[PDB]
Amino acid sequence: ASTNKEYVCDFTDQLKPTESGPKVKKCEVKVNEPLIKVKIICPLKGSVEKLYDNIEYVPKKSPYVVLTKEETKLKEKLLSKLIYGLLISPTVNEKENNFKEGVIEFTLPPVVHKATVFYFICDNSKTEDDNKKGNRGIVEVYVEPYG
Amino acid sequence: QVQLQESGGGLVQPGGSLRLSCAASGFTLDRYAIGWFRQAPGKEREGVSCISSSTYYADSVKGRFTISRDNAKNTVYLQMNSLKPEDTAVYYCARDHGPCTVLADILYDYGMDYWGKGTQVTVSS
Repeated sequence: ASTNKEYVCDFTDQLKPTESGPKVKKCEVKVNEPLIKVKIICPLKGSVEKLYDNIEYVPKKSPYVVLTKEETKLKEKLLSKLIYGLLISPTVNEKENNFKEGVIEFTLPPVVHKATVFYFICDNSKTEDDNKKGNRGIVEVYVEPYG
Repeated sequence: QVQLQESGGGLVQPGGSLRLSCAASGFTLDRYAIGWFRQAPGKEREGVSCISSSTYYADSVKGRFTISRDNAKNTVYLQMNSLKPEDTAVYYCARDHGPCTVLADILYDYGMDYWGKGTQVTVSS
């Protein structure tokens, strides 16, 4: 009846401009049990001088909208119609639940009948500083049937 | 004044060849990944190939298409051999600040910018 477990993907450090960049940095969340909360942290423009000045988030309306595969296209889709009963609070620690505040959170429901995979991107690869390029952070959420 | 210009389209018979050109104007494209996409009329655009600053090939063109980059010519090429009628479509090129990114065997295109106007490819007997 209550959630006591959370998976956290936190890119706070991994997307900084690097000489090897841009690189893909991946965080996979595989869920196969009910009522798991998922929290994704991505750095904000201006959180450090330079370093994130051109960061972007995909989908811009995460977590309500996610990237997911439909045929041979990655499409932006409403999460609440991909997975019925998911809980998304409008705010997270009194701020908008949106990557413009640095954090998104949602809680998966008691039952999922079909394997469902979706993605979020925190993309720093347009930020350039001193010959270095930021990285592209990708979160893959892989929900297996449960309940 | 940044620009990407596709050319090389044409009309051939099955088994023929074309070479598509993606020419950069106003930046050097070897700091960017370059992706080739195609859209048959009425259908969804699909990834064909990508070269980063490895390489991506859609399963359907493996062994027939080759992507390459000429740093001096500020151009990325797509050599298309053994063309089939299924390859008919408008072909587009675009640039990505990030690496060629593939998720679930799909070329990720949300980072793609400065899409060229496109070049027509027709394979018919």
